[PDB]
Amino acid sequence: VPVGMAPRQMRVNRCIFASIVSFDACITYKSPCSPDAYHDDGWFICNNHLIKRFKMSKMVLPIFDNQFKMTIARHLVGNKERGIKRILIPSATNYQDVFNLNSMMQAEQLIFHLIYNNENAVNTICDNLKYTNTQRVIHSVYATTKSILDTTNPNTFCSRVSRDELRFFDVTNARALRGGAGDQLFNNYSGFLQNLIRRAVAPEYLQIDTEELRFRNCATCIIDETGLVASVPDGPELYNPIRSSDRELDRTLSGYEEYPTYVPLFLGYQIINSE
Amino acid sequence: VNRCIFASIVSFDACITYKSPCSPDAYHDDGWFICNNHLIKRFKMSKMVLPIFDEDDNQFKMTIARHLVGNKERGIKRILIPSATNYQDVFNLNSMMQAEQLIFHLIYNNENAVNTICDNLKYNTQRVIHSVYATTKSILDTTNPNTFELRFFDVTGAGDQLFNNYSGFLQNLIRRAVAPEYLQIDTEELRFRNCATCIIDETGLVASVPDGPELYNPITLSGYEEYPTYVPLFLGYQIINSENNFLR
Amino acid sequence: IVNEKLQKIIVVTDGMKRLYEYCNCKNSLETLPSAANYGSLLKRLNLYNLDHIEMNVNFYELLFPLTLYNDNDKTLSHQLVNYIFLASNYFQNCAKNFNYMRETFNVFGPFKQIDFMVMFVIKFNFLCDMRNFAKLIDELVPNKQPNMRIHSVLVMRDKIVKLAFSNLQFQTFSKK
Amino acid sequence: SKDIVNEKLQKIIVVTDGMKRLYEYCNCKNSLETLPSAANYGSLLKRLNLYNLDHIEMNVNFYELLFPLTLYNDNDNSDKTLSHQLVNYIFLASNYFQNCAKNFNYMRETFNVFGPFKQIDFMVMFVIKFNFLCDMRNFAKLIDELVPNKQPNMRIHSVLVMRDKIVKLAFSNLQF
Ligand SMILES: [Zn+2]
Ligand SMILES: [Zn+2]
Repeated sequence: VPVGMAPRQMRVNRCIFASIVSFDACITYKSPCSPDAYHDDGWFICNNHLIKRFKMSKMVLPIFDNQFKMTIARHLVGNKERGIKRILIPSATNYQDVFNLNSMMQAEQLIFHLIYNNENAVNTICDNLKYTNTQRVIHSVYATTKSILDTTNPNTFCSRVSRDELRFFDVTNARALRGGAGDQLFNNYSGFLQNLIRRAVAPEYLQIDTEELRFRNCATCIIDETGLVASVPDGPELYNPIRSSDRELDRTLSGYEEYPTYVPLFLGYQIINSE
Repeated sequence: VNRCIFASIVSFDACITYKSPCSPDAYHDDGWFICNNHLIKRFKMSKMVLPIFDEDDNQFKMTIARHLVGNKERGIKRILIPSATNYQDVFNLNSMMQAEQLIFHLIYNNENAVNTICDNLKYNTQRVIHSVYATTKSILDTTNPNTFELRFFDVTGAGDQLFNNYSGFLQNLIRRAVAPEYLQIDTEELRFRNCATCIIDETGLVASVPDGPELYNPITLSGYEEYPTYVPLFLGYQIINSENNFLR
Repeated sequence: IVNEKLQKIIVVTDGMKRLYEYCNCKNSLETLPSAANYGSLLKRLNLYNLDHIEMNVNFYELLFPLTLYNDNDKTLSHQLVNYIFLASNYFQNCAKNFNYMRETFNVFGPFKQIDFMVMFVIKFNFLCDMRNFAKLIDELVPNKQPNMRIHSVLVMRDKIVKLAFSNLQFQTFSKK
Repeated sequence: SKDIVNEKLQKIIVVTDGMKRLYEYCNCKNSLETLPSAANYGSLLKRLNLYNLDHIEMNVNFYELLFPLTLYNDNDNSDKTLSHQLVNYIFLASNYFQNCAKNFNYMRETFNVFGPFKQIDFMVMFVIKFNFLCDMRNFAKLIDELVPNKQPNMRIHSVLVMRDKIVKLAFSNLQF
């Protein structure tokens, strides 16, 4: 009756939060992960976790005859959102404030600590989980998260991340004073954090050798000490009609390739050349 | 039944050509008075719309056009809608039919050229040209406000003055294509763009930006949707008066 | 000589400000030079013929000395790049609207050397901003033994600026 | 305008006449036939070493340097080979500059052999530009003072633009 041949190879979930599992062997849990996590793309977070935690949704910008489609994310911050709500991606100095770690799974708390370093909290959690099976879950969660972090780890080799590109997403607003520092903080930003920022935020301009292509004449988001902020640089926030997740005129107006209502992420110049 | 400016070009002559190059959207009785083919081939624009939001369940398909001008065009090549002072220059009056030349002369207030062409064409041609006059003038009057919402194109008024200088049909075309970066919905101002995508000036409408280079606009992430790369037209500040969710 | 260029830039800028009795470095600029700020500068320039005016800036070499500053600590590593992109955009706009710039400056007391005047005001405003940045970074020590990898960005933006000035020159020459 | 450009042409003639004896070089036998060699400037290099040479631009404004020559009485309708000669001259100037930029290092070793001094990075360019300007003076001698106030020539201007773009890119590529 029973049938079996041999061990099999299957797909791989590439989102970090897929490793989230209840620390309970007696109480099963399954994390909500979008099937997109099974695409061998730069995205190391699934659309579900991205929207849930960073308020961002994946998108593709098909730049072209020489069409080189590139990844991009878009705002999900309401127009009336303010202050901490505007921090699209928190920094290591504020992620604890932005994320209610106390109200989420301790595995998720450990994962976020790993993303934002916080090795002290990481060690505290490991000790608590060890001095109580739970050691096996320590192994699984920490190993997966650290594997992904080292994989991203743009400031190393053997990782398949650095393309020798010199994107400057700290490019000046052109009216601020001598400043920026977004790339300084980026240098400090964790490897997965930096790669997530790269993939999500498309450059305002694309610089190719002696060619500069312009895609957005005003940045849609900024980077500061708090991290990535979904704020219009020049003040009055763009309207964001949040629809899901979390008349007769139109009928007359049949399909006309209606423009999307979203606000993609545009910031910086992306510099690539033949040298 | 359809509507298309320059589709009124009847074969008044036996001279060069005519085949009725009219996009099927002319049948779409939208707020436009011109269809896709003519719009594209005379102003480098493509018809488009835009929903807004379901907070109050409005989701109105805001009318808007798409730039068809790359970042390498300059001067005339970048002018979208010419002024009465430059439409003759930008348009190859020697290429299009005298019917379309008459249409341009009328819409730009060049009745001198209108009558010149009429007199020349007189030597059934006259009656056909009169039919062209009837159709074109009917369209122009329909667009003309002078008959039986603070859409500022300068506040985000020299720009509004230029827009007013445009004819009724031309003003309708401008307001249908351009989309204010700001729209007030009766006491709630909403910003939809942080920057402009076109500029109105003495020459007319230009696919330009306030500063920097021109927006790039050319002619394996299979598991994700796409975001359009083209640049829609955006300029101005519009205010909706004391009116409800006027989905009428 | 790989370091004297910076101090000589300081000295020559000071001497030119002396020669033309104008040192209005206060009006830092990021959009476009205007006669509203440089009208008196135009009048001062009219005193002496502006024959020695170049249609380019030599972006790369011009800004190269700024790299010499020691940024071991980062501040310069990013502020300088910000400045590079800012200068690139500034020159882009200047060349793109040079005709507009010159009509404006000419409307301010038309000068026979209007093109020289516009070019000189562009150069002078850029030099003022550069000297302000140099004061911002005067604490750091300029020296040789460089290894930046951002001077590649400098080269790229310099090529872009040179092409912009090239289009400007073609327009000016071709229009008789 | 183009009157100022005519002034530029006369000024460059007179200023070449001036410095060729203020510094008594006039290596006026040489031309743009190929890459210059220090063997024809040894003593001139010695005299150059007497001055600090960092006051030089890495790039060459090939545009403004050559545009004044484009102003001539082409309306004579007697020598179109004159215009063709000008086209040849400008193209060969562009090739000369391109080769100088490409082999600038090679000339650097050449002048290391001849006067091994730190200022060689500028001496190479000074030799290049001075030989070029001697060639310009000889070309001016060849041509007649038929400079009009204004003259349009689309073909010559286009050749200028396309060749100088290569020239400027090559010069910009001189990294350090
Ligand atoms: Zn997932
Ligand atoms: Zn039609």
